[PDB]
Amino acid sequence: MLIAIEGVDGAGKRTLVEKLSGAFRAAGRSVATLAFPRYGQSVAADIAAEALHGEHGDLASSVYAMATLFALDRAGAVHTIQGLCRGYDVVILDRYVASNAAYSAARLHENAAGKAAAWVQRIEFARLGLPKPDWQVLLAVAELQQRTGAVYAELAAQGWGGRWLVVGADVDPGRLAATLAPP
Ligand SMILES: CCCc1cc2[nH]c(=O)ccc2c(C)n1
Repeated sequence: MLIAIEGVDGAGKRTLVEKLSGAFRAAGRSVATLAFPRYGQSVAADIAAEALHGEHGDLASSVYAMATLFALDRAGAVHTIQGLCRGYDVVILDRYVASNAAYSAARLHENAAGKAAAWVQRIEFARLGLPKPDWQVLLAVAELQQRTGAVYAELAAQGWGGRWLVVGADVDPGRLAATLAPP
């Protein structure tokens, strides 16, 4: 069971990941968690973030270049993710492929139906073979942040990459857990 937690609010997602983990473990399930990008473990992620902040020449002049680097990080985790799914009942990912679609589309001033999102879907899911999540959970509601939120919500509405669930900060974790993996 592979669950991706998505959204624009990082502190909010983290708290959600942890409380969801606790709900599943209260039910007696084994849970592993993994956050993307894997800053500090993946040199591709690190380069991408550094570039975004002005390093590595003109790299951040291209939104695709940076999406590609985040995609390669995830590609380097395909094996780790499969191992986690064998070893554990529930694998929760704090941000995953939809994130790359939403942020990239937002930086390009595109929406969910545009070139960048479609490209992320082919590159990460078809070409690199990243496992499709069983659930993508959007934790809903800074011009960028807002644009990204909007792309996220369109992606959720279209069932991009699989089945979605949209929730607020008020969500009860045990209630969400029960919706996600009903006993
Ligand atoms: C930097 C260019 C657009 C972009 C792509 C991203 N992809 C991811 O997988 C995770 C985060 C992320 C962010 C913040 N921004």
